[PDB]
Amino acid sequence: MQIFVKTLTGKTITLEVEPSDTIENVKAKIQDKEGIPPDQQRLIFAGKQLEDGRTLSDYNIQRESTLHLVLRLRGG
Amino acid sequence: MQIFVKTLTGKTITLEVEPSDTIENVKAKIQDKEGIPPDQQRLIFAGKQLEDGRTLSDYNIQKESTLHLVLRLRG
Amino acid sequence: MQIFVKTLTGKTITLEVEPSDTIENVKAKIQDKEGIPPDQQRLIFAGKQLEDGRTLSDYNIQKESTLHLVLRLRGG
Amino acid sequence: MQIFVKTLTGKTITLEVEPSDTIENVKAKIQDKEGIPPDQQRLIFAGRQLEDGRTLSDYNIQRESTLHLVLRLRGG
Repeated sequence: MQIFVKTLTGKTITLEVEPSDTIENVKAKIQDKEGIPPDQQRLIFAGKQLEDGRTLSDYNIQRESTLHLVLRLRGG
Repeated sequence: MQIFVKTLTGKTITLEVEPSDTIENVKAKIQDKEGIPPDQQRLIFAGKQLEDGRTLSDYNIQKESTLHLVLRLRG
Repeated sequence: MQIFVKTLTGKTITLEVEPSDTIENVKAKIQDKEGIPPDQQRLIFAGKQLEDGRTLSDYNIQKESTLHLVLRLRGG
Repeated sequence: MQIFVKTLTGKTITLEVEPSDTIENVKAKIQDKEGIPPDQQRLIFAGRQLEDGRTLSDYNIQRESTLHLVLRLRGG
């Protein structure tokens, strides 16, 4: 299924995922499509920060759902 | 001065701040107004999570600027 | 009816409602007021969570009653 | 160390625990001291529901800290 990942600055990317995928996995896909290290990533759904161990099913994330990406890097 | 803190769900609140206010000071004011504990908060500007010991001016956040608030039940 | 929905952290949210208003409706008004997604909230009264579907009248909730709000983390 | 668990109805209960005790471990202690099944307990600290797999030290709950307990309403 397709889902959208957006930053608060406007960048939007699409990703083929499964309801069984973990947030960690999603982060890895974001790394392949955008080169952003998972460590500097923070996925958000419904204003809540997401934890890596859970799956998209757990958060009730359906197809074409939009996930928000925020970067986290020391100093900037 | 005043700045706005918005959630990704529609809510928006205004805060009276000073360029010299740190991010943690802003979290404390959000707590005073919304009751959200500062450790559960994560403030965002220019697409990135801000750091506690930094001031608003360090990030060039000015009057009427907009910060976004996301929650993190750190656990 | 003006009731009060209070978080355990000191925040009070007043709301106009009616005896026939069901639980999900109260959550809807809560969203409009504070933006918190309805599925994200757990309403409390008489020390216990209020189930989806019953109205305020089914719990004898009346004018100026106080309901506590807490967020369920698993999906909110 | 001691910590206090309080219900919204005013029931206060003292528990003996260790910082490394999991929320689930704490619920077992509540059941043995009060008879409430863990599946029906919802523990809270600073307005947020605690995860069963995490420990008290994870939420930095220390000696004499106070938690909240709301019951799982199956039918009322």
